[PDB]
Amino acid sequence: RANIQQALNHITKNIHLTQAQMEDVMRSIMQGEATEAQIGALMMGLRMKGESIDEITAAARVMRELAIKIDVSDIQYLVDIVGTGGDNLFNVSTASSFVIAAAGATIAKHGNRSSDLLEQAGINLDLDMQQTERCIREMGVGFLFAMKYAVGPRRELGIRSIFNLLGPLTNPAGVKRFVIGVFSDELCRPIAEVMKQLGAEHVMVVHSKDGLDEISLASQTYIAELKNGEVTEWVLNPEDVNIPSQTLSGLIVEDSNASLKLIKDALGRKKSDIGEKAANMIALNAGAGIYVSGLATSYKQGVALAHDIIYGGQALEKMSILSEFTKALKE
Amino acid sequence: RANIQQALNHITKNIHLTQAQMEDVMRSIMQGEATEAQIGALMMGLRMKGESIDEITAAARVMRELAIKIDVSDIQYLVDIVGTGGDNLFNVSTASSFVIAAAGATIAKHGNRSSDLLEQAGINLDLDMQQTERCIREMGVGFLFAMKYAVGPRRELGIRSIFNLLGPLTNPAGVKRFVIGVFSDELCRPIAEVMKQLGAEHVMVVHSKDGLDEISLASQTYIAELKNGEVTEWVLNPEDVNIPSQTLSGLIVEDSNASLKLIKDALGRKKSDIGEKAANMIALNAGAGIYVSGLATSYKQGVALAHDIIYGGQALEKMSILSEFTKALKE
Ligand SMILES: Nc1ccccc1C(=O)O
Ligand SMILES: Nc1ccccc1C(=O)O
Repeated sequence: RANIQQALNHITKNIHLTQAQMEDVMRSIMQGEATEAQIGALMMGLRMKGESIDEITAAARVMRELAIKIDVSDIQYLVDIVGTGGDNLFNVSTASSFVIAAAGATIAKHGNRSSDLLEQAGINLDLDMQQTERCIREMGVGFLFAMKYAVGPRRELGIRSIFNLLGPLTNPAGVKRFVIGVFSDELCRPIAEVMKQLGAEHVMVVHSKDGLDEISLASQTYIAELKNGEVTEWVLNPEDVNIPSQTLSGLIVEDSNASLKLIKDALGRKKSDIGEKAANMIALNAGAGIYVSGLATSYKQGVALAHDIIYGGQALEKMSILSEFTKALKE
Repeated sequence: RANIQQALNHITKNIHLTQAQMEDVMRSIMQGEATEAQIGALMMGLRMKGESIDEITAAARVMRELAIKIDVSDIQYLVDIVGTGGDNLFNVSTASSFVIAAAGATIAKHGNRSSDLLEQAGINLDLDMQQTERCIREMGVGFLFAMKYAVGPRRELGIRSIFNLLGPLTNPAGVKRFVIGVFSDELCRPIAEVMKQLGAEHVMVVHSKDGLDEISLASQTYIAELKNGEVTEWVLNPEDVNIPSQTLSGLIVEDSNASLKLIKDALGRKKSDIGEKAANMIALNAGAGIYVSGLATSYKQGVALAHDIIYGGQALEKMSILSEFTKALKE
């Protein structure tokens, strides 16, 4: 109790916690030793101070230990595409996952139980870890879904918090290459530095000017990139990779069925006008994944390859093939 | 729920709540409609943003409505001496209360259930509102003790918060003249402005450089003063009123009995060296009360009168007389 109260005191004085201190705190929360009021206070306080690199890294190490894991790190072109949650677009990252797989890379996608969409798409998620790893290894795409004590405070507060940050940072499959979306420009560099410390090889950390935790079709996107042990920052426009920047109109959906309908349009051979808009936003994001997986040697090249897959229809077939596979696994 | 989540969102963007918004929030908390996590978040977030004048005033109005009240505002030289809690000194304000009464002013002291000390001093606090008002009216001194839903979150977080600020601001007896201690220099002016808006006549809001929510014997004290409808800020040294500034050594106590022992020394005719130190700190604080009550026309004059009472022993007799009275009331 004293440790948490002490942590809260420092935070009000804008004093960052040490790795040691954050580790103890996150352990307590995970072990159920922190009160709901204390969890709410920690989330709010850390968010307003700004979570430091050490705070986030220490929290991530604690959560990773307490996760059921697999290890598919032997696979070449292994990548995860994952966001904190931003500021109701269709499921771009899930759509991108199939493009990435169809391109010849492998995605082990860490998700938050998207889940409804896959189910709508005839993809059985009632799968254990062993069955998920089979999807990853044999189909080039699997979906990883899962602490307990944070779920209530998170829904009640409704804010973006360190627990959002920790989602991307706790892939349980041994993935080392990532496209990570975050909910502010100032979190891009820090999260890249965290991923470095957790052993990552290549990551793009992104946040668009229009407030998305992904690369936007409508605005510029701020990038922090970890590559070859170093972190750089740069800015992206769709035009930089021969894609026109368009408004997000028609890309906001009401429910899971509308999202799947738009995605199948966007990934199919005969695209509508809004389908072509969706296809282009997917190309920008799937492109980042193809690039950081190592399969393409630049972002531009990755986007090109993505574009080829999206307009050729192969990603839509990868969807269908995964559906048949999962249904086969369940029998 | 949405209102609280919206409030929390604004607070993370350092956007102050409106009076209307804070009123709804505080109502929900008071009505039990806010979750513990949400209360913890609100306390932390408001503290780190800085509670605004409107936020504090609106919160105070809501709490005042939900209080059992009396009205002793007809009494001349009516004052309350009260603090937020600061950064373990003996009970200076309780000691000061008896000096203030013995000087001919009347104190209706809002306290937080100090309580143990009075009980140790043979003062029966098992009194209803009617019996307390009798103490105030007939003895010149009574002690007012009491929401439910904040007590847990407050103890768990351990931080100073808006609920500390609200204690001084919710006297239930109709008092209009105050010495209020706060836990930082930057809260002095704001709280004075709040008290103005709540209808106060004369208040000194104080915080010492050494971190006390009272006037220190050891350091300078920052003052924000509401007088004649206007707020001014000034700084105080003990020397300004012919009292030597001494360290707080010997004034920190371990328990209630040690506090009462020191107080009776400090208020008695034959004082020890530490008793004289305590007497002087009480003179500085009781002096402020005599001044803002209207009984003295300046702070310096108030301190002089306080000093006379403290060294003459009359405050110690006021203690004994209140003790006999309360014991008589209970029979
Ligand atoms: N944003 C996430 C991404 C992946 C897994 C969990 C989360 C989460 O918010 O809890
Ligand atoms: N500081 C106070 C002063 C008077 C009454 C209550 C309080 C309180 O903190 O709740």
